[PDB]
Amino acid sequence: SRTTTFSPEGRLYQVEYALEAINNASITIGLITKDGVILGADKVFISKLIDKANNYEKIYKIDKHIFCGVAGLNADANILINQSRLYAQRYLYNYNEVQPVSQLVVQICDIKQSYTQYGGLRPYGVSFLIGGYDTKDGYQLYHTDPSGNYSGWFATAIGTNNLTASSVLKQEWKNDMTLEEGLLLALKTLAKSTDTEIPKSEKIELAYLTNKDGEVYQKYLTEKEIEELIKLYTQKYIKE
Amino acid sequence: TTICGLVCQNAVILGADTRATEGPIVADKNCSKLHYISKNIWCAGAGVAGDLEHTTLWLQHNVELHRLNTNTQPRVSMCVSRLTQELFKYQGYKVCAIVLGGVDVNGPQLYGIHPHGSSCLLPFTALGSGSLNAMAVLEAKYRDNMTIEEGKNLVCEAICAGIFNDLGSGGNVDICVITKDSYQHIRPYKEPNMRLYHLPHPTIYPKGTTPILSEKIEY
Amino acid sequence: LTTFSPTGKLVQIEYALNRVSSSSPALGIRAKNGVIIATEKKSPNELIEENSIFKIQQISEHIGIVYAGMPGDFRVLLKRARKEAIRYSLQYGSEILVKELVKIIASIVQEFTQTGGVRPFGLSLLICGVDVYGYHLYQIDPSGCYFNWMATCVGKDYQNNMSFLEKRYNKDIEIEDAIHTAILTLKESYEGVLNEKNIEIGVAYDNKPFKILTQNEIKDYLIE
Amino acid sequence: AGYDLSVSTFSPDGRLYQVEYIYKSINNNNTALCLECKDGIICCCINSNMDKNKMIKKNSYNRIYHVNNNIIITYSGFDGDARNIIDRARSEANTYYYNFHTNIPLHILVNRISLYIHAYTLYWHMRPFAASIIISSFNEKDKGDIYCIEPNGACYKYSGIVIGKNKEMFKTEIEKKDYKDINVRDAIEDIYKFILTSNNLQNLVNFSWICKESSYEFQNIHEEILTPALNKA
Amino acid sequence: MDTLIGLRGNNFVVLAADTYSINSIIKLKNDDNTKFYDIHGNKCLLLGGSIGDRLQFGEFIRKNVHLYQYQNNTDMFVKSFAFFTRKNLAYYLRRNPFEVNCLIAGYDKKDGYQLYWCDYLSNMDSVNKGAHGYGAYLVSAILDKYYHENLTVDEALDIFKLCFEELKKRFLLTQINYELRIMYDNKVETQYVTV
Amino acid sequence: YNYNGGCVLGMSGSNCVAIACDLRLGANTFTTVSTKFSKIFKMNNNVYVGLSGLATDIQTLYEILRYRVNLYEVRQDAEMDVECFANMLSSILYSNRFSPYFVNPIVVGFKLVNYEPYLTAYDLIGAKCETRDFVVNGVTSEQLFGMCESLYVKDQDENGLFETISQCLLSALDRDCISGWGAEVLVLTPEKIIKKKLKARMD
Amino acid sequence: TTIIGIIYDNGVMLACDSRTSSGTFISNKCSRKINRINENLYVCRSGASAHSQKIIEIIKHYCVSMKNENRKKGRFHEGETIYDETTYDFLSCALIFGGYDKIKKQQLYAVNLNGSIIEKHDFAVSGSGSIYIQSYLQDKYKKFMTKKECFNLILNCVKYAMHNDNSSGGLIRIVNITKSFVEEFTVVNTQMN
Amino acid sequence: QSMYDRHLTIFSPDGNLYQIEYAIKAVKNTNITSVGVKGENCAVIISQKKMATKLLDYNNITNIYNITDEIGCSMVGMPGDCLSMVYKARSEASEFLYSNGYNVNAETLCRNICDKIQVYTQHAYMRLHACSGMIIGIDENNKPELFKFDPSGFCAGYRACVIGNKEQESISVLERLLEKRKKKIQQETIDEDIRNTTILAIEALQTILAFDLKASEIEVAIVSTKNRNFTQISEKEIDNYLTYIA
Amino acid sequence: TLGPVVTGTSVIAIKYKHGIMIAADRKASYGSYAKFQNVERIFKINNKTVMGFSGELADAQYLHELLTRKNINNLSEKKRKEDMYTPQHYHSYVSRVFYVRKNRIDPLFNNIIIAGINSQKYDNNDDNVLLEEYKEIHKDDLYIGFVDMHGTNFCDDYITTGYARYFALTLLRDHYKDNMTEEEARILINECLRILYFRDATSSNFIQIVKVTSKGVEYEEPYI
Repeated sequence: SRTTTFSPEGRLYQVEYALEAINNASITIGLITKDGVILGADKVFISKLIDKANNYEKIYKIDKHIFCGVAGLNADANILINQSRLYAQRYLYNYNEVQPVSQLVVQICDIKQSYTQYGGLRPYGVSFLIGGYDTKDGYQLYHTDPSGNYSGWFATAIGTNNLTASSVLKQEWKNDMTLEEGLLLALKTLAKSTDTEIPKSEKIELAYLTNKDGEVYQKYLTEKEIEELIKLYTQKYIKE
Repeated sequence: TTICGLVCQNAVILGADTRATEGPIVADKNCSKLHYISKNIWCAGAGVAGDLEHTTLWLQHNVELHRLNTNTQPRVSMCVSRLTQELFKYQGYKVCAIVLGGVDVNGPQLYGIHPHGSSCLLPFTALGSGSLNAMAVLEAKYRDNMTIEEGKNLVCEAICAGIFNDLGSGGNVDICVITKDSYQHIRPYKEPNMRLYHLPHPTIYPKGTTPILSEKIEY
Repeated sequence: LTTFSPTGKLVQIEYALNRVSSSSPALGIRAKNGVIIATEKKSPNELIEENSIFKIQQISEHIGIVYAGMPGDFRVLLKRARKEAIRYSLQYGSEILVKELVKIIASIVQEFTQTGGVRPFGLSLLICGVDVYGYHLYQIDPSGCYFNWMATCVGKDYQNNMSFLEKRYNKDIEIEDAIHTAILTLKESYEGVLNEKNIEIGVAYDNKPFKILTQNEIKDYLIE
Repeated sequence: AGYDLSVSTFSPDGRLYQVEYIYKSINNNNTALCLECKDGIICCCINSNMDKNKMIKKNSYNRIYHVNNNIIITYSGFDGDARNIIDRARSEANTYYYNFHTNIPLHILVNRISLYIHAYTLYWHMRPFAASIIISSFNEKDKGDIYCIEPNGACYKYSGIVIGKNKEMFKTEIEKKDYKDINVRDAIEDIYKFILTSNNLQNLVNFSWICKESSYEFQNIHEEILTPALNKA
Repeated sequence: MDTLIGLRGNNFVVLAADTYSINSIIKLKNDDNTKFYDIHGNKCLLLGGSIGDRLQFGEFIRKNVHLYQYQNNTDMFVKSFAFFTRKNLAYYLRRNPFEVNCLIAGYDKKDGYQLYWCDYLSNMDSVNKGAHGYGAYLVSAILDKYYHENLTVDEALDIFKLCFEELKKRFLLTQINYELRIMYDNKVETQYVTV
Repeated sequence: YNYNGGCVLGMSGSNCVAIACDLRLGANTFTTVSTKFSKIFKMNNNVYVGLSGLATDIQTLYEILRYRVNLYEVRQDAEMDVECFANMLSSILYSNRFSPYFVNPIVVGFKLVNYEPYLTAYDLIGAKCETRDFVVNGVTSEQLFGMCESLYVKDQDENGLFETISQCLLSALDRDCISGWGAEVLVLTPEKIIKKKLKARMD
Repeated sequence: TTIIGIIYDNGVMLACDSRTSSGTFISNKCSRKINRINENLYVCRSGASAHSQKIIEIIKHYCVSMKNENRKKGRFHEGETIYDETTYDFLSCALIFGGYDKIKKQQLYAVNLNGSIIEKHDFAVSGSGSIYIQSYLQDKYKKFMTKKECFNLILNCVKYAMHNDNSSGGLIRIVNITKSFVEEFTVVNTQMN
Repeated sequence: QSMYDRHLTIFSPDGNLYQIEYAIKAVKNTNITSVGVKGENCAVIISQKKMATKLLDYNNITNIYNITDEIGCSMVGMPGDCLSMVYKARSEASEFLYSNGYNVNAETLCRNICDKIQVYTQHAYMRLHACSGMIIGIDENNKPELFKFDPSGFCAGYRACVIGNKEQESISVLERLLEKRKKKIQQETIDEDIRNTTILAIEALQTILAFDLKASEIEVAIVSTKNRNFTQISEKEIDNYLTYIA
Repeated sequence: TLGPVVTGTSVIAIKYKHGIMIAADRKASYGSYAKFQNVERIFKINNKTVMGFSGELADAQYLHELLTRKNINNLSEKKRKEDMYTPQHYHSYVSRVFYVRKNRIDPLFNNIIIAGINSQKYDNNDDNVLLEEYKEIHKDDLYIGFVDMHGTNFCDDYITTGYARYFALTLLRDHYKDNMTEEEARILINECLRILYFRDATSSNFIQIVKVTSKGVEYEEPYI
């Protein structure tokens, strides 16, 4: 029935289907390094007639130091990004400083929680890996769900084939990870999740923060990841 | 800020001076008071220059939206019938003396709107501070059904009479013809007599007593 | 009230996508010096004047739109499209960017899915136009998402209609050469072989304002 | 398959059900009648509800209402729902009197009452009205005109019309005599003869005539003119 | 009125205020009043103005910061705290008067000890000294004579003794009692002294 | 109002523009409470706004203008040109028509491979005074117009422009009383910016 | 800015000057003090020309939205003017309403600052220059007249109201109203001597 | 079975709005037709004057309603829905004057009506308006304009169109009647469009309705130039045009 | 409103045995001069009660229309002759209209006098809205009320509003008798308004005398 009604088991229905609706969406990888947080993506290819060179709809920008990698309904994702950009700017307008991500996910999971509680509207079939840098506790990487129960992490692989890709980060991840070593680490889990051995490079997109006291937050071009893809060939950080 | 307006045999010629002010000083020697409502209709207003910005741009896009809704070119009596609906509610808030008019299905009209809300058709008018000086030479040399060249020199003399005989005026004089084909944004009589040329002094480069140089090379 | 489903997909959205899969075919192809769009105008008789019923409307002096669904909805979304091309033009004196415009219409379509007691839009848009960052040709989905296409079709039987574009398209095609590859994707694609001034074609016309090609103008290209 | 539930549901045949049932609702209630005459517009209203109460006052249950001195209104159907339309009728006259300082004409009131009844049909939550309204008047220069408003708008000008539980019966009795040029004082005796055909000798039929050159304003039943009823011929 | 003397050192911030509670133009309701609004996150807000408006704004900004200090386990940054209360003053200006004057002081590891001045209007700015009320016209100058860099925290108490004593001699209303809110090394003592 | 004075002057060289502003924020009219209140802000890497007037709106309009720019800035990968930004200030001030926003902003920055000067003035209501030459607004606009009239060459060098704007501000600030000490000039080239703080008269 | 309304034996006439002075200056010379409403009634207003154009706009909107409510060829006359009074629930402006009617033959009656109770009027006159000819009209006006008698009467009336007034118009306008609705805008230009 | 046509804002699996589809059948079930045709500098609407399926005054029942003095229109379908649509048009066309000064255009009136119609479609506020009509009227360009709107949103516009229960048996006849004047003689325009278009309009109605078409059961209206009034042609002229078939 | 721009003169209401006598001139002065000299002020509000004015005539329509409307609403529910709105009801209602305006600042300057017959022992159970011998009343069935612009309300045996309060009432407080004849009442007002012709600057002739008897509401027009 509607989202307002419960179930005899204690769970819900609309928020339970949304948790499964994101399982049929492309994967995204999160990863905290010793230099800055990095993200992964999977451009689902409906055809070869997309631009494939200027845009990508799996990783967006929230602020100059906060960025998320969305995974789920691409249509409903644009609303929360248009809603998180306001909270990331209304905090600046009210406190003259950057907003900590710990105070951003709370501000954004409440907008999801408010939908699965009243109004009689459908929930948000979206879940994303939102990370950033802050002066209070350094780099961080949070993860929201359609219910709102956010939680901090070090590496997450939501989308399709989560349990397999998350297991890769259980062993291959290390506490100390450089920026270049972290990219190669996140490159293999992004490729083996799609049951392939090498990315076609006209696929997956990556992003990285690495605050150099100014939070550069550079994204990646189709030519910049070629050098990263070539480094995977020689040094294979295999499935295992 | 003398703005003259008249109607020729087939088009309407507007004209004004490019010199705003603050009361005791000159704001700038070049500030085109004319505007662009559409292709076949132009505008020029006097009074406070601040309120004229959100009355021209507001009318430019609202006419453009109505132009895209239908297929024909907009008509001059529609826009004037829209400012009064907003100017009445801002009777002591919005103050402007606007003169506009162009070619349409009817003849080349030229409406003159008052700040309180009054507006009526006029074949020739002058609005601004030195508007009296502009209307003075206008009423003595205004024939009916004049050519474009016959109206070009008239509006040039109408503004030039409002240039010397008035303090709140000056600078160059720009005019515009609003014929059905296209428009013109010409700036004739840009007073090149040059009674006296300046002498700018490029100061030498010793230093300027600077205690801190926090130079940055951001790309 | 268009709720979810146990399979994890909106059922009203999937039903809305079937409506655009059974309407007149719309087709847009970008080029290196402009973007072109086309639509098979199914003329039922000679009573309907062509200058009234159209499938190519304007948003500004540089933005073109194409419809592909419910004809009754061909105006309400247009009114809010032109309104957004004015609200951006009032504050910002320059022209409205296509990416800034398509993200607002996609947000308008989105709000007609989550709101209770409403019906999703029964159409697919094709926004195209000259931009300061090159050319663009976007496609809006009734679900609310948008794609940054290069050459696509959204009308009836597009699974095989796009096949002409997957094999007869190059990255560097001029706008005049792309017209015949678009007409071929309409005449040689399915029925409607009597293409004699029954196709509306809009072009960006190499950075000039949006031009709706007339019937006799298309006749010069309809001879091949 | 049960499509006549709400009012906003259209039947697959094309008809609008849930509003056609109201005609079957007014067909079981008491009837009303009116007709054109060369001297005025005589009205009529039979209250065939004698077999159950028999305790009401003789001249209490009146179903003749007037918005002002020259326009009469009757009901046929749910008497409770018709009170709301009279409230919207008198308020329509008073609103028209404030804005125009004159009596509201007939062809502009009927078009405003029919809009009010039709407006409640379009809603998905408000139930439609269940009362057919007869609106008539009699001009001094022009002759009279009777407008009949049934549920789901349809304002129609008539010359004599009956609505109630015997609309297919009294309609045949009016077409016999040309009432357009007779009188009012004789038609009132003819009206009482019709009721006896189709059910007792009771004074449960209260009715007034708008014009008998009695300043051309809505009068009452005038009991003295009603008591010499030709109860046999 | 009342004086609100504030001085920012390099490793400490001191705040001074009058402990008088002027009711009308004649009587003093109470000596040793409460003008400070201590915050848990090493921030000491100090208001100045009419006792009525000086109270509500002191509490509307104290609980609104303690709420923020609990909605996140962190403490509010001093740079953010000063610009926050400035926004509330600008917000409470087009509707209500709020004739108050404040001195915002705090401490944070990201920028050291800070101090922020304000006005009846929103005139927030980071300074090193400064005062308020009518007493500012006699104490904003003495601070410039004894403001050498690298001041020890014990030096400022001697500056105020060289400043309060001047207020006792050349001011219209000779304020005798004074309250000091020293903020040396994450400790906020209160060395309130007279004369 | 004549309260908490200040001035902002923008110059336009050959391919590099420059701005300058005082720093003496005054409590009352004839008072000095701070000498470190810059009146120029980095709205973008190619847009620099200079505010002048009451401090209750200099900080408020800067927070609003940053919130409106930073929100619009992330909706496109590229930056914000001055053309679309200068028209925004005329809209924010007009939206706040019968509002007390007492500011006289100055918008400078490159118009854009190429680079143009693009200086612009405004009023308290929002009249976009376009000027391809020098620009000024503040409480000391009277002593700056004539000052920047007989000392302004059309096209100047990067370092030569700084000397012109230096004497243009140090002569006007010494002539006015409320716009006190401090002059954080800001010369900027397409690849380098220069933030110099002159040594004005501390009186 | 005088306005004179004289009734006929069958129809009615209106008269007005065209000056609309704006602070001892003529900014809209040869304007229209009189205004059209329909084929059977006109409205000539004076006084404050600020809110004058709005009331003429609202009346024109409420007349078209009312004439189509009856049928295609029937307005009403008294109904429209009392609606103009209700629009004064301020905007200081004196108005004159006159025209032919389907019920009565002709009708002309003023609307003062706030109350339109001047029905069955015969020589309604208002404006600034109306104070100078209130007695001249009371003498030369008989009960019943002809078309040329009233035309020659109001010609001198507007002339005398302009010969001694700073708000004297330029070309005067005279509007007729009859059963057939002649309505010829007879414009006269001669002035007093 | 319980198919997907209960509400109005719920799509079907194939993607068809059945509440709209049933509303069009309501117009086809009222068995009232009307013909509209635009020729050179003129356009006419032919009614039928029939009760939407004794003592009824036939001068009152009609299917022609003037929205303004320049723009007239016809109405068909349910009598309740067609009356409210005129009031939602008269209050809109007159609103255009108060909000824009100029008189409303014929093409803008139909598009503004369809905007309000589309709003009731996406929202489940009210029931659809089971009606249709032919908006007629000349514009400022001195050209006649005709526009037809279905219960859904439509601003088609035709040079000759039929509305009513017989739209599936008239396009084959109106095309021939239009061809009987376009590719035929077409000599000149002597401002005798009434004797040229209305005569070639009433003839179209007689080819649709097999009756004798009594003059006291038909009323037309012209909005041609030199008239500009949406005048209902008198009874004597209607009976005079009926004899021109011989 | 603000300021009595179009004032009025004063009326005089006196009761006697056959009925209520009221009188008023037709001068409607525009402040300093007689603009309108043929206006009516004695307004008929029922078949048994009437009401007069003074003060601004323009602020009387907002009270006349708000009163004649109530009469038609009451007439539409006349199920008995006793359901007619008695003068006690109209006078108390008018006072409520002035009291709610007094709570605001706009008072609608008027000094309304309401007079009528407060009984139902004389058959009038038939109303002729759009158009023999007299009787004797017990002086308690005749209601004459006064209403000030401040909302002051009461009822007495002889009321005089406006400027004649200082002239008419003085001559009428000692010359008034009980059960005056018809010729006695009209000769009392005729000799009374004569005093109001040489002293009041805003007054004239055309005394529209209106009598309310047990048979109707008559009208007369002398000229003194």
